[PDB]
Amino acid sequence: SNLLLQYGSFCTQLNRALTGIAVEQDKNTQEVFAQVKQIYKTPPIKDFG
Amino acid sequence: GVLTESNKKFLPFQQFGRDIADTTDAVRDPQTLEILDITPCSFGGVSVITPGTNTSNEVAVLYQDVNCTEVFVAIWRVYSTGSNVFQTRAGCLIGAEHVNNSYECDIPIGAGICASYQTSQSIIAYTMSLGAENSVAYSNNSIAIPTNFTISVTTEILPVSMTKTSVDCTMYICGDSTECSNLLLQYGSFCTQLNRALTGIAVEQDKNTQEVFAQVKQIYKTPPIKDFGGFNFSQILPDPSKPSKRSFIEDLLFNKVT
Amino acid sequence: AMQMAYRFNGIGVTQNVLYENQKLIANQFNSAIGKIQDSLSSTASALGKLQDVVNQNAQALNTLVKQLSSNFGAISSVLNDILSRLDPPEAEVQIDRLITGRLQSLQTYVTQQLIRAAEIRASANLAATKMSECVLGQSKRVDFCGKGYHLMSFPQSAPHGVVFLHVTYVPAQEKNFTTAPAICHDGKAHFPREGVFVSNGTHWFVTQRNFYEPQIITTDNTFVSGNCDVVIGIVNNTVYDPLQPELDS
Amino acid sequence: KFNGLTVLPPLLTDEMIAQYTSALLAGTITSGWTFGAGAALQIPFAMQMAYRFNGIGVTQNVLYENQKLIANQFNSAIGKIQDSLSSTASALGKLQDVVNQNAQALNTLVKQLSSNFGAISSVLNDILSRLDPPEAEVQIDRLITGRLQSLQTYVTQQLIRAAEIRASANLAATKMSECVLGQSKRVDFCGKGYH
Ligand SMILES: *[C@@H]1O[C@H](CO)[C@@H](O[C@@H]2O[C@H](CO)[C@@H](O)[C@H](O)[C@H]2NC(C)=O)[C@H](O)[C@H]1NC(C)=O
Ligand SMILES: *[C@@H]1O[C@H](CO)[C@@H](O[C@@H]2O[C@H](CO)[C@@H](O)[C@H](O)[C@H]2NC(C)=O)[C@H](O)[C@H]1NC(C)=O
Ligand SMILES: *[C@@H]1O[C@H](CO)[C@@H](O[C@@H]2O[C@H](CO)[C@@H](O)[C@H](O)[C@H]2NC(C)=O)[C@H](O)[C@H]1NC(C)=O
Ligand SMILES: *[C@@H]1O[C@H](CO)[C@@H](O[C@@H]2O[C@H](CO)[C@@H](O)[C@H](O)[C@H]2NC(C)=O)[C@H](O)[C@H]1NC(C)=O
Ligand SMILES: *[C@@H]1O[C@H](CO)[C@@H](O)[C@H](O)[C@H]1NC(C)=O
Ligand SMILES: *[C@@H]1O[C@H](CO)[C@@H](O)[C@H](O)[C@H]1NC(C)=O
Ligand SMILES: *[C@@H]1O[C@H](CO)[C@@H](O)[C@H](O)[C@H]1NC(C)=O
Ligand SMILES: *[C@@H]1O[C@H](CO)[C@@H](O)[C@H](O)[C@H]1NC(C)=O
Ligand SMILES: *[C@@H]1O[C@H](CO)[C@@H](O)[C@H](O)[C@H]1NC(C)=O
Repeated sequence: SNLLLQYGSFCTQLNRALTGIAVEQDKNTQEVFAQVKQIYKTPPIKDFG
Repeated sequence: GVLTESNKKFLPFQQFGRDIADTTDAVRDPQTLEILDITPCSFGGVSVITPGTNTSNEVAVLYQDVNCTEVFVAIWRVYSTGSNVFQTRAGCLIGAEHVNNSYECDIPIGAGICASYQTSQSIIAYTMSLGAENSVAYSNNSIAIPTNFTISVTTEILPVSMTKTSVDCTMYICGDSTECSNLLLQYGSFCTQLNRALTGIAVEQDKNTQEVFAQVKQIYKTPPIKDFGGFNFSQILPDPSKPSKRSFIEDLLFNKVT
Repeated sequence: AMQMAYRFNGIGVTQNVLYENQKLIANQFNSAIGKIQDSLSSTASALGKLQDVVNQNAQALNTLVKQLSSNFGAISSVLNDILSRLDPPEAEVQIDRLITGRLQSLQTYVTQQLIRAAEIRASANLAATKMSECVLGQSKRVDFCGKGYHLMSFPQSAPHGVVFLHVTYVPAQEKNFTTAPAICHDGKAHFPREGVFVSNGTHWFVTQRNFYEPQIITTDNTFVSGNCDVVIGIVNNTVYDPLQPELDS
Repeated sequence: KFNGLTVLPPLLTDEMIAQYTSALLAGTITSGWTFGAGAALQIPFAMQMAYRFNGIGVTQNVLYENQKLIANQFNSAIGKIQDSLSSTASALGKLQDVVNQNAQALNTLVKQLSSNFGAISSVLNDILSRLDPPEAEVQIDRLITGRLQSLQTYVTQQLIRAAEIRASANLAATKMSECVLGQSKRVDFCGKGYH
């Protein structure tokens, strides 16, 4: 543990790289699906012609 | 690990099992023929749920991927191991309270749980509301034509380029040292390759600002007669007060960037 | 005033909307500019995207600079001090540790820059596409130039970035009505040329598809095809002929 | 959680992911495409189709004169998708390769922990007991670079792979904005044929 730390900021940088991916994945599923303002309701009368 | 009794049946010559990724989980006891398993001890990340420090001064920790019994062990504060601990699907939450209501998302937590700061006042952890519901009156004889309109102006913001930067691999690795300069060179063409890679970025940045803006053949001139039929375009056109041709809305955009 | 008229004619709206309401649209657009004036001046959180480019770039350099005070497996972190304290027959071993420890810290930064510079080109080409379509013309791609039917846009500059000012068109107030997809007068369908057939309860009307403006159904309003049994939802009406009173006098 | 390979849960649960897809599908039927721009305005579905033959150079009289043939042709079209998806499992080729490529990344990373990487052993505890700590630091240094370089390789592979998905997430977001909330005139965008 002590010998790893004297290498510097390699450990800190990698944990900041992987959180950039994990934040970005939530943004992807937000843009594709969440484009509707209000949730609509299926009408009970299913006579669609 | 954490030893426990196992229902797995070994073979009468077999000593200890393994897994798909070559990890030991099942160990037979040497004396007694009972079968023991291995479970790694609990661990996870510690997260802090806070509102703005300008607003309040109250926090609530979130121990992740842990059952809510292994808390109070830790190893911060002692007071942050009680006060109506609420179990979530993403971890153990300490310092918040469960609400049966539904509100819009403020702070993401995980698996559809949002924290906020609501009124007296404390930190709550509700389930998000997916907007207000609606229902249209569909029928085979109905139609809806709007009778009045609106004109609105949104705003779309995109980046075009970054700052051009070159780094000298000779000076950075061995800065003015005769022994280091010769020893660096015998490594080969690592230094030469890096200074050719960073040049490709710097050339590309000039090409980016060329394609977005330079699409007009001739520079046009704003006419002096500003009678545009009622529209007021003086806010976006250049203002001759400044020595530059920078407009008014552009002036606010430059000051907001530090 | 006519360049606006060329742009209402691309969203299925006839030319008579603009010049009959030229004063309301002018004040609505002028007030729209003032809303952007206060929104940009008050809060500084609107420029989120351009701020993250500089901060991510500035975080790369400060990581790179602070790596110069690390031993990287050697006994010191100064190039001059290791040469003085230890003999050059064996100082080459120690200074070799300040080669791989510093060369690998540079190739990491370069690889991070090459990946990050591919993001900007993917955003510079998207901005070049908008400046070719949304500025130099009118776009029919839905939800490309703002949420709504599109009219035009204006470009504005920014430090390392561009800022657009889209102008969209959004309907406001809706009304219930009763409709039938065809009209029968002489045992024949009377499909309308452009619009639908509406009725408030007593007299049927034909109107355009995005703004309420009814008209009396005439022979010019419709084209005729087929008899009066195949279509489902047929409703009778009388279609007035403009020729017969005109030929009367 | 075996050796620090934590997996975070997604924010949007799969139960309410289907709630969006039950809303975009329930505004396409009744309101048409009007809810994309302003407010949803109900249209009869027989008239909503009539707005869509009018965008391919086909007059309005085609639909209502043949309303029964098109209705059965569309209903039989859904049934063909029903049997094609249920019979063979090779239709979902694209979504399967995302998980398998991600699974080979971890199993390569885990199996790298049993390699000596230039040292005499591959166990952190065993090297400390057998060799003296004045000289065990040289051996444990070999289990630093041999393991640190095995992590930066995996991270770099993940950053390149994560750029592919955003290039496919932005393409899917474009289709949901044009091909669902409206009608597209881009040739061979929404399937081979007039859309
Ligand atoms: C359509 O909406 C606009 C605003 O959305 C209406 O304009 C307003 O009308 C009221 C009453 O006449 C005035 O008091 C306001 O000052 C108007 N606003 C502006 C910005 O001028 C307009 O009247 C509506 N159309 C109709 C036919 O009622
Ligand atoms: C277009 O809008 C600008 C911004 O409000 C107007 O400039 C101001 O106009 C008011 C009176 O209309 C003056 O009292 C202010 O002093 C003006 N601002 C400045 C900085 O001089 C401008 O007048 C509008 N255009 C027209 C033709 O009226
Ligand atoms: C439907 O709209 C028509 C068109 O305006 C209405 O017809 C006129 O309504 C006004 C209302 O005061 C009367 O003064 C006129 O005499 C009507 N025209 C004729 C030729 O009679 C009609 O009344 C409306 N119907 C409903 C139920 O609203
Ligand atoms: C539309 O008008 C036609 C023409 O009058 C109607 O057809 C008549 O229907 C009645 C009974 O419904 C019969 O007794 C007549 O012999 C029919 N005449 C013809 C020429 O077909 C039709 O019913 C009307 N439809 C509606 C919905 O009002
Ligand atoms: C900080 O809080 C004060 C008091 O509530 C408020 O007036 C001020 O606007 C806040 N600042 C920000 C940046 O929100
Ligand atoms: C947490 O631990 C208690 C006692 O060990 C147990 O009863 C409970 O089921 C655990 N929680 C979960 C979610 O398994
Ligand atoms: C919230 O729900 C729980 C569990 O159903 C119930 O015990 C509690 O009384 C509810 N509280 C309110 C205020 O409805
Ligand atoms: C009128 O329209 C509203 C929505 O615009 C709807 O809720 C209501 O049921 C309609 N009423 C009638 C009588 O059609
Ligand atoms: C419209 O739907 C109602 C609902 O029952 C039905 O009675 C009526 O016959 C339908 N009309 C047409 C023209 O389909």
